[PDB]
Amino acid sequence: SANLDHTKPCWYWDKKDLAHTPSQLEGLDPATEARYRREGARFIFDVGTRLGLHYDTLATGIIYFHRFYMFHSFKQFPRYVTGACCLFLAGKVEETPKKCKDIIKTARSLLNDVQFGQFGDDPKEEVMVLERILLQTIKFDLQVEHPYQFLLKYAKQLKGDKNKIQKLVQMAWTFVNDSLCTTLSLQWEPEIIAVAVMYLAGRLCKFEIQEWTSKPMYRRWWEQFVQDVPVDVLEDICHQILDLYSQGKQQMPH
Repeated sequence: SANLDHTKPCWYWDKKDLAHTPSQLEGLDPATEARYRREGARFIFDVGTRLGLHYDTLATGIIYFHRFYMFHSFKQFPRYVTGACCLFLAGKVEETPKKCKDIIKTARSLLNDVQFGQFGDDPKEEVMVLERILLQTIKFDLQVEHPYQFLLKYAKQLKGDKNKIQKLVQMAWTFVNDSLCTTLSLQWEPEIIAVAVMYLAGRLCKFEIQEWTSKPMYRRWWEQFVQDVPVDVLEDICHQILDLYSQGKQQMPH
């Protein structure tokens, strides 16, 4: 959904297209969709963290969840059951598997009765059934890359005060986690999110990253890592992350 049909294993949409998700087409308010996405993401993060899963596994589950709701509505598919299913699938793909049973017990421990009521009378079965729909929906395209690897690789190429750079990376890593609550992973490649979270940390701390480039350059510092990315794109990404800290966002893109 969002735009055409044929931009599905091109897994990227303009923010504009995000006004046309299945849920919005069915009448759901943009702010409510945004909240359901943040709630589902944080649920996958919390469940996965309780199960001790590696951060790349939590991120893969969240990317599957965001892609799922480009083709189906929150009206039909309760968000926490999708979250559980996406984490279950991601643990298999990333070779850190967990029993469905254990994901369910963990969900029960973190959700109140009304939230856990989404799982119905047979929670394990609801998740196992949904996995088939999930796999078809994400076109069995299971391998995903996240911004964290690129944040580390690019920061390693910065030459300057080790303590300012360390701080930049710690702040930027928090911003990558935060970005997983938004639809940013459906808008830009993970290399561009990594440069944007470094750009955001630099702006917040008044750090001149341009001064840490290993050789002097005419063009914008990030042009050594990604090609033809205008500053306006980095600023858009920044604003969408900072929205999470300004109240509780609920700005579902358009």
